[PDB]
Amino acid sequence: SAEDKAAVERSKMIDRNLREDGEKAAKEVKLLLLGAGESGKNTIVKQMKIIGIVETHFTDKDLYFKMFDVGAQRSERKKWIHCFEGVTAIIFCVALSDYDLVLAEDEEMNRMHASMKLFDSICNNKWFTETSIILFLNKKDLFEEKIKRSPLTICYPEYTGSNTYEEAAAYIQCQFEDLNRRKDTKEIYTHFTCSTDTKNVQFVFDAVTDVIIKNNLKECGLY
Amino acid sequence: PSGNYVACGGLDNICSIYNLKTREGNVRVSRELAGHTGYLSCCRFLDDNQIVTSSGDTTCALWDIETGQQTTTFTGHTGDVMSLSLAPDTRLFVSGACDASAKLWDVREGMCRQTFTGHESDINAICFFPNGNAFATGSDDATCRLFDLRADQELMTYSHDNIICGITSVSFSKSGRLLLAGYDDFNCNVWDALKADRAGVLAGHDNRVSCLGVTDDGMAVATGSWDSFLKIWN
Amino acid sequence: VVGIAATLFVVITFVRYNDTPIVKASGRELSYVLLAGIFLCYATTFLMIAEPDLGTCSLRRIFLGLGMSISYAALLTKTNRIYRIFEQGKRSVSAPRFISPASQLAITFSLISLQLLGICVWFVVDPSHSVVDFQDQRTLDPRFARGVLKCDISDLSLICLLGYSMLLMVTCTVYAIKTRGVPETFNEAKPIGFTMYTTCIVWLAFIPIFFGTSQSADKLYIQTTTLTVSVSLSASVSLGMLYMPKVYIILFH
Amino acid sequence: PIGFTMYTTCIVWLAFIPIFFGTSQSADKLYIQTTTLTVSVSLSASVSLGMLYMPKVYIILFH
Repeated sequence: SAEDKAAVERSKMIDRNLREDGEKAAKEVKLLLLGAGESGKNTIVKQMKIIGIVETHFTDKDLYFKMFDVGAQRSERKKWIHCFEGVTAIIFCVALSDYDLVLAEDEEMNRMHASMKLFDSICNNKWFTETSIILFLNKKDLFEEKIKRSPLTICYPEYTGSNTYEEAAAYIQCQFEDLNRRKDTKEIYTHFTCSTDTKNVQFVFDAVTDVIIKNNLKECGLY
Repeated sequence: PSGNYVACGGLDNICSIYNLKTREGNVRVSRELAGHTGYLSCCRFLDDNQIVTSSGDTTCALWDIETGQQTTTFTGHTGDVMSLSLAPDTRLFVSGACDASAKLWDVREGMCRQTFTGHESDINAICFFPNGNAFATGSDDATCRLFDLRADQELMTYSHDNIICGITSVSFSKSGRLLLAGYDDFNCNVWDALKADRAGVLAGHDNRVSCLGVTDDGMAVATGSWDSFLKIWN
Repeated sequence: VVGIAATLFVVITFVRYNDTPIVKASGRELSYVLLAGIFLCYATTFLMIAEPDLGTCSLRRIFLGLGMSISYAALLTKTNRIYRIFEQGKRSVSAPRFISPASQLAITFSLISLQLLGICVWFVVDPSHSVVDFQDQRTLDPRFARGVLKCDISDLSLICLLGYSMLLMVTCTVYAIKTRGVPETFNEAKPIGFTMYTTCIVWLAFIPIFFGTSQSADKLYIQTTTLTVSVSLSASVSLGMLYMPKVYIILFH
Repeated sequence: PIGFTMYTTCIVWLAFIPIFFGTSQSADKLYIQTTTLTVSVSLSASVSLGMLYMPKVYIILFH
């Protein structure tokens, strides 16, 4: 019939539109931001803006992409990661003001233990293993101030290191790979993100160009 | 049911309602549903005016497009709910959260009438019997059971020894004689009513099945997996 | 025979020591087909040292052409993938466009099919009959009492090798100038370029002596053996520049 | 780059011995001899800039 004949052309047009949309979305890297409670969730998105999930967009050197902030969500991790299966890059914004606060009334331990537990649950996961988790270090000035005023080994009796700015900023990286079991197909990237200058974004944006190729080589199978 | 309205979920608490039959336009929006704190899991249309949503903060309340606000609120589960199930008579709906229990909820008064427990682990999806005397429930404990509303207990249990995974979705037949339950082994299993025998064995799924749909006539059953393959079985 | 021993040794090392990431960085099937092409270029002289046997002339010409084409195509697709992966990662997230090893084997077989179509057209336009006795270059005045036993497939094979070598040494060197935009550990830009330059200079130094031998009298035996030596040394230097980092990291471990 | 171009020049001059040793008993000897000598010196003068000034041209083309 005429309707059944025009349905073929309508299907062809809608499939062409869907393919165009998929090709446009296949060139946008999907970043998944998460962190602890009020761990610099708003100060990081207010940096590249001038130059309940949250949707943000910003283009750099002719590379447009979308970024998803988890926002405020009090739910379990068994049914929340199923929607986020296949994310290429998970940016964790660890807090540097959680090891000094006292133990919470509801939590069995302080906020730093909850942070490391969330990191362990988001890293030692059986669903996504080929993906990658990057770490962003925010609020470094106040962290250095509070670590020069108050010591850091008083709460961490595991080591006997000194109390400086470089040693403290360098020891927090090696303490994250000991909890990971699979290392041949998983990696963790850590970068320094200052809060005083805006020219640091391009210091980590190219870092994305380091990880994406990885999953691109995931299509190669030569690794 | 009338094919006039359609609504999608979302993790950002944006339950945008859409319609098909529109003048000078294909698909447009008129009202915006908002006010939820937890993530939306599933949505069911009670009728052409009143709809019900399943959020991730133990608020499986009913909503309306005209007023844009919820009418009644359902609460009483210790954990958040992730599945819903309507009834053919359009009078009540059963809801089961991750507390390994399912509760019935009335649309008129809006409160739990009966609680059923007995699952070893949390559940994923629930289905209702076409007649309305009982309802089946699948969980991750590799077990199936149908709680009776009059007997206030389950009739039979569907155990499994060689199955370590769970059930992601459960559904009935046209009248409720045949049982359908999708497992995590990239397939589905068809169970009997009382014999508890795997009469039908499914296969062909490249990825994990998410949810399956059975028509009202019970002729064919469509299944939905993560491999973007909507295969219909008959 | 030294090249056969070396290729057998490197194949044994590849099939025995494959868990290390350095050998896995390069294409497994790619390295296998390149080793097969080098082995074919080696066995060319083994199967050519016999009588002309015009059918054997056709077999030898097809064999050397296929070996040269498959080696050049393997190197070309390697460098093209290394150059294209950077642009694919910079402008897209996951854009598989003939990148899978199956697709690499498919495009290599497509290039081999193109070479076979070319040589089939050449055989259709030129039957390449058995020409063993050459009395035009043999002078009977000084009573030489010698008979030539060289085949008559030299000119066409020479010109086709020259053209294909020019085209491939152009395209591959352009790909090599293209690739060194991002640094990585599997950056085969300088050794590949050096191998291409060595092959080009070998051909450019082989053409004058080849023409002089063809112009000389009673020199039908020298051109074929010097062409064999040139092709064999080109294959040998290619295998050496390919396996030098492999044996280096093997010794380092 | 100096070591690289010197290695290439060494390979070139190593390839110049067989071409002169193999050519014998030919009436076209001196022509091809002077031709190969001229092309050899020309390519040796060319690769001294093609393999040393290419990065120079590149860093010029940057800015």
